[PDB]
Amino acid sequence: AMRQCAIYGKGGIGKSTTTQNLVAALAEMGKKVMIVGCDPKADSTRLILHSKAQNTIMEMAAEAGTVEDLELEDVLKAGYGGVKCVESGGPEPGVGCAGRGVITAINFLEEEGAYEDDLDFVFYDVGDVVCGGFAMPIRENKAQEIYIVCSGEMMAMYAANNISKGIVKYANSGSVRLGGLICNSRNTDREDELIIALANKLGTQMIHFVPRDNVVQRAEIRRMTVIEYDPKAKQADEYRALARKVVDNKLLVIPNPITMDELEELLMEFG
Ligand SMILES: Nc1ncnc2c1ncn2[C@@H]1O[C@H](COP(=O)(O)OP(=O)(O)OP(=O)(O)O)[C@@H](O)[C@H]1O
Ligand SMILES: [Mg+2]
Repeated sequence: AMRQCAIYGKGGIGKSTTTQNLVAALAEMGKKVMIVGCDPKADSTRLILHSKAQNTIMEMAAEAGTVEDLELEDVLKAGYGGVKCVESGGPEPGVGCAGRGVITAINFLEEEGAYEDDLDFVFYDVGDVVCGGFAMPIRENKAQEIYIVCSGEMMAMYAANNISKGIVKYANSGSVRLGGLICNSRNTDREDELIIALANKLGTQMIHFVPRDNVVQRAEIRRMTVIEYDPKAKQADEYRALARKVVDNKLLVIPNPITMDELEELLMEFG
């Protein structure tokens, strides 16, 4: 049955490249997936759809000026490995905040019957907060699992710890949990020991260390994932091991965050 996962983490650390490459690896082995992009600039489905950008629900509900008058085939397009793609977007030419844009997007999907019988995973590519609008990708009938993409810097780790605070302070005792820390590389073999040390302190795991490799940039100027553009690359096998690890994961925790006194100690021990 449908496991609903959501990717959180800091700005610019690699959530949409890790999400799309993980999903491509999942589709390659047989899993049936839907990516729902929860970012104002539609860029969560480009490497799967080979699109310039996908046409958002919030640019087909203000364009068509609807209330309840829009079709699912106009926002759910299939791409590589048969992955289904939805793009929420913001009121990006309009006015306001995103957040709520995700709410009037997975409610649309629910109403239009997008969550079908043979779907294995639904990945939401959200942002930096498990609060309100951006947390209804985590509500009662929604995502059970959260994976935080982070790295060796102070601000990526601080973001992981604060997202983790938002997960313990998820509304009422339903069941939104932390599945692990995906470390997206930036240094060498001391950075992985830093993320493992934070993870053990939060009560999770570093479910995979993703290397920094230029094939990623080569694949995406060509609008693809590394699994599609270059299946035999060592990096492709990195997202397939992350994909295997997420598929077998049974360590959904209710995290135990550290104080800023403690994160500074960990960071001081390293850089
Ligand atoms: N493993 C990697 N190897 C090489 N480059 C990478 C890797 N992971 C991410 N990148 C690159 O670093 C950048 C970060 O990726 P991306 O923009 O998808 O992160 P993001 O957190 O989703 O961004 P945002 O905060 O805007 O939502 C991109 O330019 C991407 O190509
Ligand atoms: Mg992104």
